[PDB]
Amino acid sequence: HHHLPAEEQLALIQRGTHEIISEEDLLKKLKENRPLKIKAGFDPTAPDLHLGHTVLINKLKTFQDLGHEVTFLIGDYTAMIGDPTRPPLSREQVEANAKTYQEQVFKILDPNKTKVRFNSEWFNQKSAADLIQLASQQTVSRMLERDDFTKRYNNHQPIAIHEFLYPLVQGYDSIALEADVELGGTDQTFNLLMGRTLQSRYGQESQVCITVPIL
Ligand SMILES: N[C@@H](Cc1ccc(O)cc1)C(=O)O
Ligand SMILES: [Mg+2]
Repeated sequence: HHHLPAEEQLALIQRGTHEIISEEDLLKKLKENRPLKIKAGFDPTAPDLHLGHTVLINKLKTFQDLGHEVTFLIGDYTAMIGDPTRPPLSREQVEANAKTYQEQVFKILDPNKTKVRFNSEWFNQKSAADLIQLASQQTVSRMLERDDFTKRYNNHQPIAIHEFLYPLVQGYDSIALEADVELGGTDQTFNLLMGRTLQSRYGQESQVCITVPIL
């Protein structure tokens, strides 16, 4: 009735997913009978999204057709930070690549119902002190559990320290968006849980994390 019953939405949402960190909390959010904020983030370095993102985008469409609010999030903030004088992305590259992603995903999603946002929109105004505050919320040993970090460390390959900050940027993005749900590939599990974790540390209701296989 304007919004499908919560248990039916659940059945449609979980079809084709590998994991949902807290079915219990997703049901609780759906029973609130309100538009949920759906976060899906993309790295703007590639020329396009490959044909394996399809399940992911059709899951965002499922959320959109159930009345929920999808934020298409471009993570330009970290991509544009260079080395103190290999170049980073320029703003013109971010904008050009982002336009191509939108031409793609709006063959599926509705543009009048989708929010396109760039995480530099809030992070460009964060101070070093705001990032030190964020960095105090996770430990070194927890960051070293991310599978790619664990392999590099075990093979004594260098891990620059700012690479530990990148998951914290992604987590904070959930806070600034007030994400109810975040979607990603099964490879991005660690990073999606970062936002759920950091939301609690900041006194926010935590997001549900949903992974789909990225073919
Ligand atoms: N870091 C993610 C992309 C991303 C960026 C910012 C976010 O808030 C969320 C996701 C990746 O490597 O694909
Ligand atoms: Mg923006």
